[PDB]
Amino acid sequence: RGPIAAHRPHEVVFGKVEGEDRGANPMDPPRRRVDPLFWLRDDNRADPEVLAHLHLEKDYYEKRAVDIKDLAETIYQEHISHIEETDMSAPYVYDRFLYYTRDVKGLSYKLHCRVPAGKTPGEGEDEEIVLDENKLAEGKSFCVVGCVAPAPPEHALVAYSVDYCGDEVYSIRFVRDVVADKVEGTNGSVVWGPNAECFFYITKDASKRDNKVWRHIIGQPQSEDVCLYTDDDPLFSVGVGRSGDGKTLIICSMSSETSESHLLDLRKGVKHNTLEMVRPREKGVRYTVEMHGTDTLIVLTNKDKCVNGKVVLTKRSAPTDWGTVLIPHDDKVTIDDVAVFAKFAVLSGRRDGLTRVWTVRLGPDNLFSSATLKELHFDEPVFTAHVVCSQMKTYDASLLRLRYSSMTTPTVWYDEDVLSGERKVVKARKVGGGFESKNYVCRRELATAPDGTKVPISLVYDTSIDLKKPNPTMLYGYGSYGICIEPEFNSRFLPYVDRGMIYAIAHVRGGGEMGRTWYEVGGKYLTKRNTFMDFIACAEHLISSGLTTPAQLSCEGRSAGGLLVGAVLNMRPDLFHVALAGVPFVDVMTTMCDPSIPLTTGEWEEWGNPNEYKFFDYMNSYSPIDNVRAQDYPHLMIQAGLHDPRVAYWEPAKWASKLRELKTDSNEVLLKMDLESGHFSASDRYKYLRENAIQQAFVLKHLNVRQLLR
Amino acid sequence: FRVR
Repeated sequence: RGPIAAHRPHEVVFGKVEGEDRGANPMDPPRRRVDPLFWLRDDNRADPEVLAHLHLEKDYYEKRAVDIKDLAETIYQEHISHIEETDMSAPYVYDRFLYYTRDVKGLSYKLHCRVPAGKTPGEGEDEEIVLDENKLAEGKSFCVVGCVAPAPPEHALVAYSVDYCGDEVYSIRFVRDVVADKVEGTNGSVVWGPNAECFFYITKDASKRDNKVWRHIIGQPQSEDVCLYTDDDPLFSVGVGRSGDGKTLIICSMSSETSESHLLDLRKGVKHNTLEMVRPREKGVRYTVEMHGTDTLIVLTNKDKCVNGKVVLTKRSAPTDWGTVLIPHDDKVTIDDVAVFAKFAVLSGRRDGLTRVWTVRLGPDNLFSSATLKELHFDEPVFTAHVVCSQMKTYDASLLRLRYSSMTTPTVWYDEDVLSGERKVVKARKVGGGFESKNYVCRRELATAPDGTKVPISLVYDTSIDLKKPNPTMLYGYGSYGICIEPEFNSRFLPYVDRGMIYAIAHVRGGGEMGRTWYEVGGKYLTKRNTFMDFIACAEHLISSGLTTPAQLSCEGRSAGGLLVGAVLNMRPDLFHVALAGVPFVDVMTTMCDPSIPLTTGEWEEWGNPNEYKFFDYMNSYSPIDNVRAQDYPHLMIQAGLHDPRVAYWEPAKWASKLRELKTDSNEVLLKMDLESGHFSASDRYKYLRENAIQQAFVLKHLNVRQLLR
Repeated sequence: FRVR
């Protein structure tokens, strides 16, 4: 059998609790229930009984992972041969410099390099290596850099932020210790003031919320920093950014369904700290702000029932006047955000369930011209595109940087003249291991949800599999938050498709693939069960159209997708033969009732809050841990990370012990706990790829497919 | 930036 943890009685309370904050309107008298595995939680990650139990699990795992070591190996190499070990990124102008990233063949971390404006990017005499992450990571289990921020005009000072355990709290430091300043306990973002005199950062809080924006002045003890903005509302996080012209700073608050912004003038120097309210928060209203020069505010917003968004134009001096509408609201178009430059703006968004991008110019009047809206043309019918804003460093620019991809076409970055239309390639990704696009094809089916709704499916397969009989398939899902799983290129799936499998993305509600409403009405709060039923629907479609049979079908999810997996295995475990759930959000009731767990209060406006009558029962009906029962489940691998500040390590830990406890089948439930990494990791190395390989190994093992088609 |  497998490890089963011991039951220690602990009551967990739902509703009102004196001294704690369980939301605006919690249940009274409260409700109670027993969680016999509560103990598995240690906030300090140090309990001997717990760490011991995790060893049992590590033993079990290793003991059971012996006979895929060799396939995971054949597959790591495929990965490597698909990755391009020595590489340069797509170099961009930032001031008097071209900036770019570099990888070297033996080495696990990027280099951050620089070449002067009019020279040629590449390892050489001109190239200054700004940061070497390998020298940072020297004899350390874990190493992630949040930000590499040089200081405007000069780029003499460069600051960076680093997390050494993955709980995602950062220190900020400077390259080669040119100065001695240190900033502790930040979210990672560094934003600069003028002339390297100071910069802006964001501290965490109770339960790791981003609740404060501060100024740091060079030459000073952090203890002397000035906090500019707190938001005390547990539903919110604070953000911070710089205006195009860099004369204006942008402070905001973002809950899931509500926004607020302020402005600070950087032209008045380090001792000027007074903010300028933009539009006072109004529940239900979300909006984002972008400056044009010092006066004109270009606001993207959902106000007045404009769900997919509308972009408005107003003045700094009368910032609540939003009667001027630049781009009006469209039912079939979602606008996800704007970027604003001296001579135009990019809108990023959606139409027909694919990423789209438009550009908007000034008129002869020097004011933004509705009539100049251009939708940007791409070649493939099913593709993915975003503007790369982390590479648009120049306010006066005329070249706009895009990343373009499809499940067939390896990624391209290229510049495009906003006016001319012409597209030069900057970098096209190379894929070795003998890969070629013409070996693959991607089309889109539509599944039918129980309520009639059409759920899109995106799929890719080697052009030479026999489609006149069922095939082994992997069906991947997300879909929470309004986040979309894109049909973009991803080498990671080649090991499956290279062995005659069909890789497939279910576009379930909760996602935002089909517009904002695919998320807000379709899959959230009291309509969150669609996420799971839409998924189940996609999978039945795959079976009855004859693409697959459940003995040949697998599924994969991560994070909130782990939630999707766990619910779906609770309901229709018969549909799968094998299943992957990385860092899976699965102990929903228990976590969601408790304000102290790092992301709970944000997400009272996502799933709901089970301290409330309105939400208790509903969430209960899909909470994976709470719905584990005596029945067959398929082979399952769970991957967790000890310092995961997003999904707590104990969550999958319980779910794994409970599955083994109740499950009546005898398939394997393995649980891989990297005690060195967090949420995203597995790792920040070649070890990421090693981790990923076992996952594919485990599946392919269970599917009984090992053999390439070439 | 900050999610499940």
